[PDB]
Amino acid sequence: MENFQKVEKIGEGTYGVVYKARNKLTGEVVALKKIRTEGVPSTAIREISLLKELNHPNIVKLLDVIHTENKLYLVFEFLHQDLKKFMDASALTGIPLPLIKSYLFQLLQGLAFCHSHRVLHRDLKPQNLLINTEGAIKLADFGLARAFGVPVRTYTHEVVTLWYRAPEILLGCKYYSTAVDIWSLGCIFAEMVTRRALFPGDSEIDQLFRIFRTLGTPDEVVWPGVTSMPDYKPSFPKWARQDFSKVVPPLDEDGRSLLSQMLHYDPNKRISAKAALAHPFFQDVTKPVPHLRL
Ligand SMILES: Nc1nc(N)nc(-c2ccccc2O)n1
Repeated sequence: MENFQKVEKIGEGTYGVVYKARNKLTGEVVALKKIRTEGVPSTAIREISLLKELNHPNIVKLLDVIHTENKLYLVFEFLHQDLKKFMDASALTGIPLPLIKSYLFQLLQGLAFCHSHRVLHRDLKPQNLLINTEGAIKLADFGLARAFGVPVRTYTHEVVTLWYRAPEILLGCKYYSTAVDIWSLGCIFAEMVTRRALFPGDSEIDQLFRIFRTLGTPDEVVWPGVTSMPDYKPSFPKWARQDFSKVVPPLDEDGRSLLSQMLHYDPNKRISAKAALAHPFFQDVTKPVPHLRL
């Protein structure tokens, strides 16, 4: 659009490509997400438009929902770096625990906020978590899955990230809950700590089995109703559960306890964002300044 002097493409998401752009007139720098065709659901436009009203320090502000020329663009406030890039940049030394704690605490505040407003993310991953020089971290692209639905393949063909998908989704549950976001965040927490993805599945079944090999194959005792899930198969191998001390070393017991509650199989037992904020792990939380190289 001629309203911008486009700076560059900065990444690609499940629901569309993201660009950095500068308003030729206002000079404002923003993130522009181009949503990908038939007739563009009218239901979704109003739903996504309602997200412009969300205001929280830990949620990337949705400035505008542009529906012109029969195209859909989301205009977001711009942050300079995503968590995936920061984790890669911090891979040699690791992100200091106080910063990991600060980021997790903030992310839980953002999730607690969205969930209380009946907004789910459903596709949380390091790539859509953004950070700034002031130590803040924010979640972007909330409520897109509920509004549009869910693709399967990108026009550019990009290996969809299954690494952060909750088990109930992988087992074919049709009715997601806020618990799926807690699961994704738990996976991200683990990754910040170990500097390695927790469950790096290559396929949907490999993703599920990686979860099973670590947390044990779920059964009716730990997850009532699991054997009746749409894609559950009695033929699934039965793996014994591992110890978290082996999963996220050298995280302390407060952190392991919190992570274990975020990774409960049963969405109904999985800790809520609000309850997580009260966990002892956050007793000494602070807000450190990250070492950001832009
Ligand atoms: N890959 C990526 N990189 C930066 N620096 N920002 C974003 C971004 C994505 C959505 C909303 C706001 C944003 O800054 N996305």
